[PDB]
Amino acid sequence: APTWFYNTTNSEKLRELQHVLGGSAKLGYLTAKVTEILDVDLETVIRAKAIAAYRAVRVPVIVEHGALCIDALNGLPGALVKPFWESLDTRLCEVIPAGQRTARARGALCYCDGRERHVLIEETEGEIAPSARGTGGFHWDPIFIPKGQTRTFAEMSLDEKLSFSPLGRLHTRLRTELGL
Amino acid sequence: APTWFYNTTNSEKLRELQHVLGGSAKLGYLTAKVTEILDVDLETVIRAKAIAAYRAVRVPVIVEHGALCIDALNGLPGALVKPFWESLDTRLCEVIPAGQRTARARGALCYCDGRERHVLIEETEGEIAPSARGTGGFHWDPIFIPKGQTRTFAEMSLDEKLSFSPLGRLHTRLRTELGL
Amino acid sequence: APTWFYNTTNSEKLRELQHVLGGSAKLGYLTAKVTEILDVDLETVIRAKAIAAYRAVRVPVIVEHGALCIDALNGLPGALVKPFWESLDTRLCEVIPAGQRTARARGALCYCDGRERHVLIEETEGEIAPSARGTGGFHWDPIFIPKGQTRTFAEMSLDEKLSFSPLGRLHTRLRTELGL
Amino acid sequence: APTWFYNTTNSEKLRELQHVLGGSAKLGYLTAKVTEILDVDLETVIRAKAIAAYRAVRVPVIVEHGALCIDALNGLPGALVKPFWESLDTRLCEVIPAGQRTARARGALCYCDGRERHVLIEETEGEIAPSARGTGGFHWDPIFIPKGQTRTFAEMSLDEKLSFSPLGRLHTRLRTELGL
Amino acid sequence: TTLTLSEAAPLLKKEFREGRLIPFLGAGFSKPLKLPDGSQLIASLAKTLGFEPELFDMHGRFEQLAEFFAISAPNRLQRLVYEMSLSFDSAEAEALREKSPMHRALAALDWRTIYTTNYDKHVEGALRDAGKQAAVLASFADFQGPRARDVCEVIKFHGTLDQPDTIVLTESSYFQRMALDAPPDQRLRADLLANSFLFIGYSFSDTNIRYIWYRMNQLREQSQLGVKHSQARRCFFATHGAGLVQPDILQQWNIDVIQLDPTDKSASVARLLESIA
Amino acid sequence: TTLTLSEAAPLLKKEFREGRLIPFLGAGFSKPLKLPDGSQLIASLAKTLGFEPELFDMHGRFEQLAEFFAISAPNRLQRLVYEMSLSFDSAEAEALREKSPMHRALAALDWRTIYTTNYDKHVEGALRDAGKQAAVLASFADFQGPRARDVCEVIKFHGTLDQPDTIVLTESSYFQRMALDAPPDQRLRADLLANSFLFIGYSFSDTNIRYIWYRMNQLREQSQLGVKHSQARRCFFATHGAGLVQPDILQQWNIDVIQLDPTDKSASVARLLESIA
Amino acid sequence: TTLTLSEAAPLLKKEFREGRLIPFLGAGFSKPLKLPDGSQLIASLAKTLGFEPELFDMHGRFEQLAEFFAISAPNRLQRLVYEMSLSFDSAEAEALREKSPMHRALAALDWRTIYTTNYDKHVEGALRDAGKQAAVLASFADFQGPRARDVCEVIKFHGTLDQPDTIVLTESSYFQRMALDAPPDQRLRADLLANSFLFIGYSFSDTNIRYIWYRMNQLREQSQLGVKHSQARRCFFATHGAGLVQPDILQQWNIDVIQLDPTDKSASVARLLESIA
Amino acid sequence: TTLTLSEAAPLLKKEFREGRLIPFLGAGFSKPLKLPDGSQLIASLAKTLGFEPELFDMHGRFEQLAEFFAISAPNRLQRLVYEMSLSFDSAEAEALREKSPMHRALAALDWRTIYTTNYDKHVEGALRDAGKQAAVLASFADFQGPRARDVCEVIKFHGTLDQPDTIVLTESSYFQRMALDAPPDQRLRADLLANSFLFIGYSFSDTNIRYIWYRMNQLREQSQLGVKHSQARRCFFATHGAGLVQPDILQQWNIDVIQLDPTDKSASVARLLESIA
Repeated sequence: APTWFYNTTNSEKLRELQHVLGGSAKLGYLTAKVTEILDVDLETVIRAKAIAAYRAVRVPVIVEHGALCIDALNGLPGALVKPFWESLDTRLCEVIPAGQRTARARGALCYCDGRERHVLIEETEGEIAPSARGTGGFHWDPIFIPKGQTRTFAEMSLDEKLSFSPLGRLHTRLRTELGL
Repeated sequence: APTWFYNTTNSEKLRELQHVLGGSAKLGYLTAKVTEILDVDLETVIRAKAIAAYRAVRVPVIVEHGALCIDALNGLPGALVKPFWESLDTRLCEVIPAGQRTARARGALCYCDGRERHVLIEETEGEIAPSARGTGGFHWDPIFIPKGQTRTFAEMSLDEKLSFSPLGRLHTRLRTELGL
Repeated sequence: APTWFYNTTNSEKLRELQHVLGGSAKLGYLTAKVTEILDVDLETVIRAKAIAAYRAVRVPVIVEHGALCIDALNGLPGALVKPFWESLDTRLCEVIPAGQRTARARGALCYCDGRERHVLIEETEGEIAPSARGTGGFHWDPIFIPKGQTRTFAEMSLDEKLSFSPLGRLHTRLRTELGL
Repeated sequence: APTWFYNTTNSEKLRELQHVLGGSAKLGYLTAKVTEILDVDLETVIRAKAIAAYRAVRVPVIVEHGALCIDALNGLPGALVKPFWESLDTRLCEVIPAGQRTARARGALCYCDGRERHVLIEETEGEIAPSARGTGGFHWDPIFIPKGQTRTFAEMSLDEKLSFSPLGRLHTRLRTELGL
Repeated sequence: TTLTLSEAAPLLKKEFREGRLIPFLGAGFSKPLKLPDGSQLIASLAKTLGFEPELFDMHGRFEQLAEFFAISAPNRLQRLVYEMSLSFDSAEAEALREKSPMHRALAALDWRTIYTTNYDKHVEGALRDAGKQAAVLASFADFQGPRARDVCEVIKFHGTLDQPDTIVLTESSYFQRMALDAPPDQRLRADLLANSFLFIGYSFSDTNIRYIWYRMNQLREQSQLGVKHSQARRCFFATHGAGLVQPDILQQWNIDVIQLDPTDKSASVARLLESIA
Repeated sequence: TTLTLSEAAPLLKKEFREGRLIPFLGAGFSKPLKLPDGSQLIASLAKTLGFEPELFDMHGRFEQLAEFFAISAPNRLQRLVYEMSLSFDSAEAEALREKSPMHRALAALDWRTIYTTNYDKHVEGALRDAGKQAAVLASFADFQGPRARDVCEVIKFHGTLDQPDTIVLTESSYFQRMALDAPPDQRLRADLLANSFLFIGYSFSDTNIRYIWYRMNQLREQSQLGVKHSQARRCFFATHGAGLVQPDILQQWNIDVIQLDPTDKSASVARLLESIA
Repeated sequence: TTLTLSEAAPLLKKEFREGRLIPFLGAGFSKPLKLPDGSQLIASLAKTLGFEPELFDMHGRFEQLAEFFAISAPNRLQRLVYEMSLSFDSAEAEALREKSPMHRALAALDWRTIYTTNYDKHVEGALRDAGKQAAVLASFADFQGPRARDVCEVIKFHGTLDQPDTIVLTESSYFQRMALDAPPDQRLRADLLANSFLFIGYSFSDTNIRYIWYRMNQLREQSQLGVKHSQARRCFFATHGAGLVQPDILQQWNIDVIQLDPTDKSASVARLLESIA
Repeated sequence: TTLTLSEAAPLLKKEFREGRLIPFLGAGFSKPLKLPDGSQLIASLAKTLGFEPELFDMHGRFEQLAEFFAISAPNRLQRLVYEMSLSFDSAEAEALREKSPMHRALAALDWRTIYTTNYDKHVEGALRDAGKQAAVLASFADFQGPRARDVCEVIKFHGTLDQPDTIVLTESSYFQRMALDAPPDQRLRADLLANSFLFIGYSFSDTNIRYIWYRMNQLREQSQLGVKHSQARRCFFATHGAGLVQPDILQQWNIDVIQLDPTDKSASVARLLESIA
């Protein structure tokens, strides 16, 4: 039987998880709908999302949230992934000033067994892109370029992205702390 | 006894209200703390804020919310007044591109007597300012300039602002629909 | 089914009853033990015996009691058949003075259907006997001699006694009032 | 407070008791009406009268009953004082045969404290009288003559009768067993 | 295991001085008023049904014969209540009450609450002969009505004759009251939390007052369920014959039996009420 | 207003063919077994307390004298239950039961549920003499235990002699059972929703079975409170003396009285049970 | 302190083989049938009263809004029951029930008694899809009516839609049922004496089923009052989320919690009912 | 269907002048004293069990979390009661009570009986700040103890902190009190026969005070069962937000809602208590 139950609602995040931790015998998958908490700070959102998920499913649950922090906008989006994506799909390459062009991509996991919470945070930065390039990704992967690369997230393969993305190093750290 | 109870938590919005509708015998004032709903669309926020206020006070209540929509950012802030103000107090004169420089200021009232809701929406646009000028206002009044003026909101007096601002024409419309 | 239930405890009174009213289809027979009421007056005993019998059986009941009234003893036994018989079986031919030698034999029926009582009283007198003569009878039949006879009750046959005894004319009157 | 409560209903028996045991501080007097038990045997009547009195008053009670036993009538009255007195007040001097003329007068007390009963029996005999002589007595005292006397019970004074009667020696025995 | 008059008087003074003594008066308290006793009440009305009076009595107890009389005709039990209101509340019983030493000794004490199980008005009328005010409490409209504060509340536990829908006289109405849901029962549930009771004028073979004695003890022990067991107040029962078994039973129902002198039954209850003062 | 044997038989067949007839058997059903009847049970043990047997009986009813006997000594009521278990459940009463025509006519019918109020084992033993299986249900451990489906459940409403903590014999235990909170009472609350009852072997002056008759009718009318009033099933009471007042009272408690022939009381109940077949 | 599927299956087999397991089915058992859930039942009828549907919901819980809707107009609550009888008992929910793996796994077991708290007919109709006979028991007229012996009795604890006077939907009707005086409550008082219960389809925040869980435990301990305390049978509650506090509370209410797999909620309850076989 | 301050004042004067008005005070009456509210009471003690305070709150309501905390360790619930007795009955809350306008307006009226549901001592201490005497009634030993006659009796409906065995704080203890068998419940059964009630300081979503409101109305209609239906007294509930559905529900529970001014909540209750004078 599974012990920890990963909760997600985005189907593309689910495919990238099961590419890595799909062979783990003790990780189940749930798709319970929870009300998304809106705030700029990632540490605050992921810590409050785990309570809203545990109230929905009441099993030991793992949640996840992503963030993009642009240095030419002083944070912004941050952990407000929902209201910018509903209006500015990939137009952030244009509403940014063309001068500074530097941002940070952040991800966070949180696993709550009903008593305690534990937050894992990983961070990656290179720059932002002038034009949306690439197809395979989710929410801002066509317009993000890490350091030392000319190729975006969505222009890379699935094994190339997880060597660079924040969510690729979180899933490795999630294995060695819960067994899995 | 008062019949309608205006609810607010910002003390500067309270002073501008009581400058206009302070002599009304049938308008009370409450300061109940409600959880702010975050969304870009103003019609959606003000319509959901009236339920959260009626659950708090359970008297016929009036709420209010403001919005700034920038044409060089495709909406944005919109009705997300809280998470941009917590990080970008008046820096929106700088993170905007210097090219287009055109925005719209919107306000909305909603009064709910427990059965029905009614939403009043007024809108004003001129441009955005290069530099924060003026002291007397709230949340973006130093950096907003209406059409036909060189003087911002916060550079104007209280009687000059209410002849131009959205919230000045809403309070006139609120009088003639509720009596007050 | 029987409607009226004759109650008795003396087996010789039962044989004389069933000799007469034995072919009646609507007379049952009970042998419930009731506490005998002691008094000299026959009307008082038989009227109180029917309540004590109806409390025992709670069906429409018929009771019966006998009495001997001696003119040389001013009543006496009367309806005190029990305490004289327990001590003076047939010695009343000797404790009587030999002068007057005159007595009356009385019998009484009472039938109570739970609402009303009805008492039937028949009376026979001739004299008392000097010596106990005869075998077939009950309680004082060897020492009682009716008028116009030299032969006692117990010296007579069963059909001869019922033509003379009080209890022989009561059973004829009991038939024509209850149908039977 | 009294401990033992003498129960009586005959007012002349009460006067003869209080002539003897009237100065006793621990004897009370009750006049509760109990249903008189009829039987020839004195031991049986007085032993059953104490239960009927204890059910009426539920205090430690003393009862009393008298008996006259005539040798020319084989007992009779015995303890049937009530049904002979209701019909043969003093006529027993005449319904007796004039030959034998010998009888016994008996009395009995019984005191029951709720657990146990104790019966005291005293007996006196002389003869029966030809004619009712005397006034002061109760129930058969004018027609009873003890041995060695020509003077009846009712012809004697109250102090003369209690030296001879059964009830005079019972009240002396009742004192020394209950204290009184 | 039975008190006398003299060793129950300092125990009844202490409960009365602190205002925690309630008389619970029965049918033997109304015995000097020379009222009918049911042996000639419905046995007299049995001739309307068509019985002989000694034979109607044969078919059951008085509460059972009254149930038969109520189901016989429509508006038939009200014939009996109007006959009881003329026999029990008559002017001859008024004049005996004004000379009665028990009703004077009861009314000379400032009571807060009197319970009674008999339907006549001679406990309230006793207080009004002494110049005191009483409030009769039988129905819901009586509890709701206004009173003063000092007034003794006379609670009619089985009803009043001038409100015939409150009378407990049918066997079914005795069985209905064993649930303790009537307004005099709801008042009794709160009074047993705080008070001692003085029962006067009952028999040991009553079997309705024995159920109340059981059920008051059960509600008093159910009261101190979660808390530790504390020693409660003692109830009392004045009798003229106690006997040898029934005082030991009532001890487990928080009732001490007072043996009164049976030579004059009305004088001995009068000496008990005069020693409370 | 009283049925005979012949006009109660088609009414008891219809309730039995659809499995909705329950016998509720009293102490008069155990009368042919020649058992002691309490006039010589505790009157014999009264010499241990120190009374005379005619004088111990004077101080109250049998349930009241048993309450006194239980509060006298520690482990004293168990002396009476062990004496009742040797007198009622004796081998002489076993042999009379095997020849008894009522116990054969009861056991020849396939019953689902039998209630009885008497403590002896002669209703279960009657079914086992006919080769049938019975389940005795007195305590909570008996209801919890396993049974089969076809087995007749014999419910001991006042307890069994081999489980002495279930006996209802003290007056306080009779008063405690009027709340209807015991496990045989909770089973009765559900059986009265669906079934007819045949009461055999009671008197009209029992006053415990009259409360149950009142309280079953009240729970049956409380059952159809919110819904419209529908005509319920009829309960029955077989008697050898009905009288003239008590059949009219039990009509308002949903009970029809069957008049049986009093000339042979055991044969007439046997003819009633043989006409149900 | 929480069972899995595999270690609750030999414990539910033992209660079922001896015929002492009763399912007590809630609203989550009717979740695969795609029925309305009260968020659009009376919020749709709120436009008749004149509200907006998001604003009528603001003024209280669903049982409180239904009480307001019942006191608004005469014959107004029957508008809701006829609308529920067309939405819950519709032909689309009939066809989903015939393909539902829980309703097939429930009906493949020979049950004696099924309790359910939901008003739709999909527990009886599940047994009739498997070719078995069921008896619906909601009112007093249903308990009185004739049945067979082998037929599973489906007890509708909160009423049926085709008998609208049995529905427990107003807050006052929920408060009235806490006395446990209704005919499904009187049947439950006798079934808890003998049986284990399997609760399926409830939340821990229901607060009506938590009162029943408290009150069943209290009636089970009141049952073994005078007798010695014997170990009773265990009740069960199957959940897809147990948590960390609520399983420890239900342990003192004689309830063991079974944790089922939350990935497919309808399949996991189907595997629980198929392991009882 | 909702009273104002000015048209409820002549209706509350009339009930007070005849001594028939009883305040029933809730937790919102203790709001100006700045006491903890359970969001930081057992969430602070949750670190002893080992939880995070935002995560212990996730697993149920406060009465359910207190039941878990009571079954965790032996003598563990007494840790919470001693912590509540130092936070609620603290010297800072004493000094706020002496300046509070509600506690002065309550104590300036000569009350006979005050009910309260909160555990702190600030209703008795309010009367003693005004120089008046109060009697705290929580347990059976308090009802039995001696008092004077003029003294206002403060009834602690859910217990006192200095008698921790009277506290109603566990969910099971809330469920146990719905039978209304506690000593404050038996007193309430008699007070509802005669009095009007003024409820101050409750929410419409409390669900314990809504049961009491239902159950008081049911006991008031059960009271006038056999007699004709007479118009009873009216109870009152003062609120700062009434709304649009909940005032119409409480009308069928004999409760009129008084709308107070929500701008200053403590001043408006003070103006209501000052208009009773």
